[PDB]
Amino acid sequence: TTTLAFRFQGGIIVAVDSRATAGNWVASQTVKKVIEINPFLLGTMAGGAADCQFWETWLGSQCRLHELREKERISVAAASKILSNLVYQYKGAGLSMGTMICGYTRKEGPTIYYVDSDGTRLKGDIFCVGSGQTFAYGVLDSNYKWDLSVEDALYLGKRSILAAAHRDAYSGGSVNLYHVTEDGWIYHGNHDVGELFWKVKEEEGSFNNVIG
Amino acid sequence: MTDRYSFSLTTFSPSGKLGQIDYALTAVKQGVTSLGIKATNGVVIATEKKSSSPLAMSETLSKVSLLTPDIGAVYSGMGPDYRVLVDKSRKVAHTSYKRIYGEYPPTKLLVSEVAKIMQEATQSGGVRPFGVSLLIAGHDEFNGFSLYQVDPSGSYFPWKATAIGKGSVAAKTFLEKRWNDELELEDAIHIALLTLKESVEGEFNGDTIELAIIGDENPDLLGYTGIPTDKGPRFRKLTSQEINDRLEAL
Amino acid sequence: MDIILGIRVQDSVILASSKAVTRGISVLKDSDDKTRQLSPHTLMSFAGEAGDTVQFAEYIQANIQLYSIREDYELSPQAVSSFVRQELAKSIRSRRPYQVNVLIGGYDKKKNKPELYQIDYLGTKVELPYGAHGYSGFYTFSLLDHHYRPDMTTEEGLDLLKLCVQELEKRMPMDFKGVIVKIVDKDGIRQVDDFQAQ
Amino acid sequence: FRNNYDGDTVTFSPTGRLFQVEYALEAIKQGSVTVGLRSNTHAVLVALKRNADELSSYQKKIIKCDEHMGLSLAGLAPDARVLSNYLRQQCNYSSLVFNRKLAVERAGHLLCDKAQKNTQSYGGRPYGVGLLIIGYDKSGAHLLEFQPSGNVTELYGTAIGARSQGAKTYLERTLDTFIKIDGNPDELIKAGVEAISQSLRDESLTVDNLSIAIVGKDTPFTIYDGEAVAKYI
Amino acid sequence: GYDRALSIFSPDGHIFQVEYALEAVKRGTCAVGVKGKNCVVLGCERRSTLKLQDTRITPSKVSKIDSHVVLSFSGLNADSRILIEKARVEAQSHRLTLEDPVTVEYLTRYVAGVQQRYTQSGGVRPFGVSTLIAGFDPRDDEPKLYQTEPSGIYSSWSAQTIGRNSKTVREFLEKNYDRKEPPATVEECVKLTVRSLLEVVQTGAKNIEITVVKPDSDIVALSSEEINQYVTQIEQEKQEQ
Amino acid sequence: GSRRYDSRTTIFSPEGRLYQVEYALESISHAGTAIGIMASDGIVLAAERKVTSTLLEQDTSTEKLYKLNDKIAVAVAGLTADAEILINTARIHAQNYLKTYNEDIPVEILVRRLSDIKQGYTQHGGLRPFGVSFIYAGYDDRYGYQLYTSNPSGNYTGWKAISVGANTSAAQTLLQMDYKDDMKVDDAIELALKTLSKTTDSSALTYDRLEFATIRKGANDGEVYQKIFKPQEIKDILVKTGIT
Amino acid sequence: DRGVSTFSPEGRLFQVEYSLEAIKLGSTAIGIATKEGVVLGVEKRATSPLLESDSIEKIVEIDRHIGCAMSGLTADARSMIEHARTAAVTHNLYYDEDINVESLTQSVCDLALRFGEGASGEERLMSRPFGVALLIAGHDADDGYQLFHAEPSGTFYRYNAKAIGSGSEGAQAELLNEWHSSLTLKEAELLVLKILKQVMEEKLDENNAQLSCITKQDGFKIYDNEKTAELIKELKEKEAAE
Amino acid sequence: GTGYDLSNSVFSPDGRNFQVEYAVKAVENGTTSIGIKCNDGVVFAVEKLITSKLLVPQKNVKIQVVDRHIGCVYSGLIPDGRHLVNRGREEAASFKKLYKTPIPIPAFADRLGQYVQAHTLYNSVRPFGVSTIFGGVDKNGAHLYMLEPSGSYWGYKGAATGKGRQSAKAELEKLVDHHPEGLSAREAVKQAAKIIYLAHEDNKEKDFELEISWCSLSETNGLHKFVKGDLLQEAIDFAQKEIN
Repeated sequence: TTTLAFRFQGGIIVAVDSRATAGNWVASQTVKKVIEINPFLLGTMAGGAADCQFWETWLGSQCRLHELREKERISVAAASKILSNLVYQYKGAGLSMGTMICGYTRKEGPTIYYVDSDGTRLKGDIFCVGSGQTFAYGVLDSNYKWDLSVEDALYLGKRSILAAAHRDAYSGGSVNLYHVTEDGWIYHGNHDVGELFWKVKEEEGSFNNVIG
Repeated sequence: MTDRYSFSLTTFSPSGKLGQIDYALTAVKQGVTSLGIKATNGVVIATEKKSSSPLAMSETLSKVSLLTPDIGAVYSGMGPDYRVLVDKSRKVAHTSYKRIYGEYPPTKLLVSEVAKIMQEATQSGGVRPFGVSLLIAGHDEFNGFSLYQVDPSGSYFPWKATAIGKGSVAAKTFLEKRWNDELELEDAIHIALLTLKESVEGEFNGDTIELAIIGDENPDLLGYTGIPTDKGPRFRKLTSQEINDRLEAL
Repeated sequence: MDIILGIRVQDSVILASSKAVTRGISVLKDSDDKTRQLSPHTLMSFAGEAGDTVQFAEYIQANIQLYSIREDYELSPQAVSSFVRQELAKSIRSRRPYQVNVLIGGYDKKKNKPELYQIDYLGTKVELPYGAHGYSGFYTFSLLDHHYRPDMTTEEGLDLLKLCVQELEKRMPMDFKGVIVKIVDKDGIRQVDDFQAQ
Repeated sequence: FRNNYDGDTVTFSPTGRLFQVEYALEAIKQGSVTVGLRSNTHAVLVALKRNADELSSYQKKIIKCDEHMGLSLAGLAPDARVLSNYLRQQCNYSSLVFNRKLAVERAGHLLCDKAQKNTQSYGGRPYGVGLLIIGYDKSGAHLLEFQPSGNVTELYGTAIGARSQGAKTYLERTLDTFIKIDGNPDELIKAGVEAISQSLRDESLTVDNLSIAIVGKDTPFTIYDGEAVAKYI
Repeated sequence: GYDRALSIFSPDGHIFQVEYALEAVKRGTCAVGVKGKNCVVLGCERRSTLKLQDTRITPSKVSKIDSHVVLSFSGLNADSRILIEKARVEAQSHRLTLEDPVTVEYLTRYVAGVQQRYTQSGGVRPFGVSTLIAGFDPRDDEPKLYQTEPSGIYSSWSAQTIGRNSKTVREFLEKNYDRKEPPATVEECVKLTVRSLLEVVQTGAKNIEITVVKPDSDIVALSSEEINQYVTQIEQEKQEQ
Repeated sequence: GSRRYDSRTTIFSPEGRLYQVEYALESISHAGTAIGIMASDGIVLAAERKVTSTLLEQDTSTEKLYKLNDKIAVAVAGLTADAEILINTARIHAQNYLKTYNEDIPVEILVRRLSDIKQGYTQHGGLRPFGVSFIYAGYDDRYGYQLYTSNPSGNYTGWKAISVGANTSAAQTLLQMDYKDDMKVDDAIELALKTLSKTTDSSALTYDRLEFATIRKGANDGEVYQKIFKPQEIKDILVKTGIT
Repeated sequence: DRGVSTFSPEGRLFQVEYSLEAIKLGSTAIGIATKEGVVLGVEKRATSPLLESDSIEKIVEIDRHIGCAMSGLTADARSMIEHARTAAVTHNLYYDEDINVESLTQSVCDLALRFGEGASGEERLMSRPFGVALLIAGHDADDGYQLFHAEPSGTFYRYNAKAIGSGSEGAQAELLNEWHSSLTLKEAELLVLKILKQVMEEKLDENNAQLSCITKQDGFKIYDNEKTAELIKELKEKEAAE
Repeated sequence: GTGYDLSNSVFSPDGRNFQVEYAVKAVENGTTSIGIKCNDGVVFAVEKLITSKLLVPQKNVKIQVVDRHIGCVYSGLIPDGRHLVNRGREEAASFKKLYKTPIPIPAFADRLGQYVQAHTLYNSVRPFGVSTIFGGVDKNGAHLYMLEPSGSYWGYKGAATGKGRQSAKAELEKLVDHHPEGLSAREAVKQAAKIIYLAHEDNKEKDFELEISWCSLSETNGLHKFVKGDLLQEAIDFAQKEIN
């Protein structure tokens, strides 16, 4: 799995791959690794399929209760801490999850939180999580600018996951894009690597190694 | 089932009295007289063995009990209550002291433990206060000889000499007259025997009277030899014979 | 491990703590503040096991703040440190112990003297002129054993750290991405935003 | 008298009565009427649903416990929910553990025993509801009458609720007749509606006012309400 | 073990224990709170059944739940502590999980819930206390003032009072407080507060304590003098007529 | 059931008062009077022993003045046994504090804790409250010399001079009459004895009927000292102040 | 004394009946269901001009498709709302769907009789019944718009229109005549505003009364003061019209 | 004073426990049931009042079996009787599980006895409203028992309780005198049917249904079984005949 999320001028970009494995067996090429916590909160998933899906879906339920109780939208910080604190209660039991809680509140503005099953919770502008994180980092790190266009940022994100899907045997399938602005997240499609690779190769001239 | 009595049975009345403690004290007042006199080298506690039938064997019923080898007790009031209180007192002397410090508790602390047990029966849910007043006499290295009284409320006080029960008022007065801070143990035993005679209606001898002392160490009552530091218990109950001998010099 | 250093000079306690947060093969963050302010004049740095680290720090923070509001008073550095030691000492014999090491630097307004306490996850506490947790101590204790003086000014103290940090950047295998330095004195806690080149 | 011995269910009166239980039974009588009767192939429940206002619904009185069992209530609705839920579990347990459908006779025993406990211990209160249980098990059609006292009886037919006495006499009369309505559900139902109406007085059983349930040989316990009972009014 | 139902309904639909809990508040010393345009002030009176106390150590009537929120009360003192402590603990717990201090309405809703719960739990009697909770939500400047009572009910007031003779002082405030133009100053807000207390305290410079709460954890209590000064200027407003 | 025999020790009266607390106080009012006076250089605790006899061993006795800490002591008014229960838990709380913060417990914290325990028997559990009122006399480096008082309700307050037990009204007026902020321990020692001397329900105020204690900071040292006067010492200070 | 879960000679539960008395003393609450949504209105009833009326929350959101109004000892409703909210959210986590309005109501009523000092049936730890009645209004795919009346007796009825609180018997009579199967949402709003005005001791304005509805399209919404104010104006006008 | 009869475990001034006595009233108000001990077994029989033609005949059974060799019948509050049997069944299962051998009658009697006596020890429970007749065949013979709400019980030659306990006992006594050698299982079944028919006069208003069951070493192999069909009718007639 490869997932990234980064803050820039136009908000936040969130991109993930969609492969699932059990050893060398590719169990799925069509899995959703991004849960829309709500109109303004996104959660990325990496690690154990069940652990992520279950606990993040549960996270969503917790955020909804916060809003009914406080008549206010949960903060990215508070939402991420719910998951972090839950996951910490289970520390040592074997939960396996590398997650990213991304949202936009009037109070915090664009915000990203890294939360993993070790109990680590970190706030930052750029994060890549998963077996293919290093591959994404290589592409994302060398082309990042706070001043990218909502168009360019989206592309770098998309391109970064592509890179990872290519080199990491445990990442692949398709790329799912998201753009976060105060009016919420904006889905930006599902790009199958099967076609995205060749398109990017031709139009960009990269992946010069592979023969086409 | 299940004790659903989790509320107090002793509460404050508009006047500020705690009825059950008062009533417990009344039960004590009806009890056979008992007393204690502190001498310069010992303490004496005594009482009447009010046998409830000439067919009963009064020996099989000790009103005077050893708590630790240097501490004894006697009472006035409800006998059964006293009995279980002695069982508890003997045990707390171990659980809360011997097992921690490896030595028996000093008289004041054990008294304090007993008092605590009684105080609780004054506030815990579903119980009535103990219907007894105790007189505990003992000795410990750093406090010497002492004599205490513990009432149903859980309050206790140290005495030079005192009496409880039936004719306590009369006996207390008789003691105030004969007591002084120079009495030897034998003198106190004598004064004790005299005070008790005024409270006894019928037969007055070593079979109708129960008396014990906290005095010198009885190496003969230790049960073993070979350890210099272990000299024997200071608590000794007088035998029927030992009493009679002192009665002829009454 | 992470770099956790502390040095008590004349009128203050300086705490230097590495900024890196590395997990496996990647350095996830390079601006991490491994410190929590327990009270206006008491600062605590920490390093250790991934989750236990912050969870513990914030837990202690919460309790001290609660004490402060209940009593409308600030516990002395010595008192706060004793509380932390006992917490860790309970922890070591529990189901899952907090694997956290800490340095507590505070200015005792009543004694008007800075204090530095070093406490490891076993609940081992010791008061020192200077302390460190982890592998750092191996190269910084002899350094300070050499260049340290009780009457040093806060400025001489910062120079001293810089010297420690340089030794750590030359011989340590890991890239801890610099440190964040904070000063604790009679006027509270302030951060030296300019250490990246002081 | 009575006032000193009706403080709680754990107190016997000088004559051997348990007033708290009797007052519970009283909540039943104040409850809307319902009727039960069976042939040898089916068992039917006919119940008169009561409504608060003309702007309110007519509170359901029949609850299904399992594919082969069900009951009708008269008294405290909540208590019937509790008891029926308990019966749903007992049925459920029987199937899951023994792959056996619960005998209507056993269901009664379980209900009696559950009710009895709330009449011998301090702090509790008797259930304030009557239950009529029908079902088809390995021994045919069955009908049970459950009283909060803990007493459960098997009958050919019966009724509980206000004026229930009407329907009861009627069935005690019609007995030989309906008991033979085998192989014909519509006839047993009609015979039930006729028994229930023998307890009317206020109004007449309308469409959203009548409620019927049936079970038998080749009929899984099913509830009929509204339009579905129109053809019986 | 003990779970007797002490707070129960009576034939007319009242919970006498909760009702009697209010009588405990009626007996407590008066307390008031008026919100200005940029602050909230809390006034409380001091008994005089016995005077020879040590004001330094004697527990004050206004307590800080957190650095931006205060709570005053009328009723049983012993009971107030229990509520104050729980409030303070919840304040910290909230900072620990939400990473943001509590809002005044939140802290109020919490105290009220504890009180409500004690009205329908076995083995316990209701809190013979009513509170006034005031402060400023984090990063907000609009003043907040709320009130709670034994029943567990709570709400916000522009100004309010509880305790003995609170009837009297409420009247004063009702015909002396304009929602149109709330005491636009800390000074004139404190004044309106002492005036209302003088309606019942009957000359008591040492029988009136006041605390002023401004935005961003700015809380301070006035000293005898400072207050005594407001009393002085007030008595003149009267005589000058 | 049992409900029939439950006194309901924790309910409100229609006036919003706590029956048991009110009745416990009534009980306290018949207890030997205890007085506490705070001076610039120390605190004085004096109490009158209720009931005594020629045979009562006064040397080994204590029924009113107890040491909680090395810097805190209390004077008792009420059920001695109830007091001991509370005194012991108070002593433990002081030590937990010390073991935790390696600092002696600040006076108010110890007083508040003890008061909270009492408050508890007031709101839940169905048990009778403790028939006890305490005068706390302690010293700490944050408020120096302090004097507190707590009763069955669980309420506590601070004082310059105060009394508990019998004839408090009389004693308070006498105290509120001759107390002066700049007093001195020796002055307080005298004020205390005089007050008791005028409120006693007994013939004369002899030493055998008293317990005395002072918490001073012996100038020749720098630390705080608690002194629980011995029979002879009380007999002396009794002659000196002119009560012989 | 006498058990909290004791039966009266007439077959009634003393505590539940006395409970109902308390609710009669509560502020009026009215609900009207129409094929266009359900309307819920309540009487604020502040007890002093200094009380900031909008801090009076007697109409609350259970979920986006379920709202609720209360009457009586309103503090008793907090734990009920919490239970209801949790129940709704929990159902959605387990089944990935909205909870039915009837189901949610049945769940809340399940708490109702859980009171006593040791009732042999489970662990009903609650010293007394709730002293508040609720009107739960919502919408679900199976039975469209619904309005329920949940009482401390544990029973809950479904109503086309219902009024609870001080002016209930009066207001209910009104609703009897005015309600018909084809009312529009607007008609219901005005109708609720009208009946509140008759029973309220105070002259109904947009400050001592509050409206709200629940529609399949936008779910549960609480009308802000301005929105209601105009509806109040529109009502005075249509009344003076004849 | 009075009120000694409102709480279950309270001793009245004359040493009685009125609640248990009131429980007895509930028993006497119930149907009549009996037990006849024969030369190698025991017979149980009871009266089943027919409230209406609606009661499905032969269905609402009353006699209850415990384990495989014990029979139990009772008069009074039926639900209480079931409760007591449920207990006896556990009591028996427990015994068999540990000792292997099915529970001896005497042993079983005390199990029921102690459990019933237990319900006269606290005021948080009500005494059982039933008198129970039970018995069976064990390692050494047949045993018949009757247990009162007091928990009291004894071994019986014949026993009866309920509405017509007097007619029954009268009849039983005759049998005891006229058969010192011992009745037989076959004989006892008939004799039983008659005694119920006779004892039914004290309730001659309502029609009834007969129910018999027995446990005979020779007739049932020592296992409890219900008398049905021919053997039942044959006994029903033997009664219907001697009732005229």
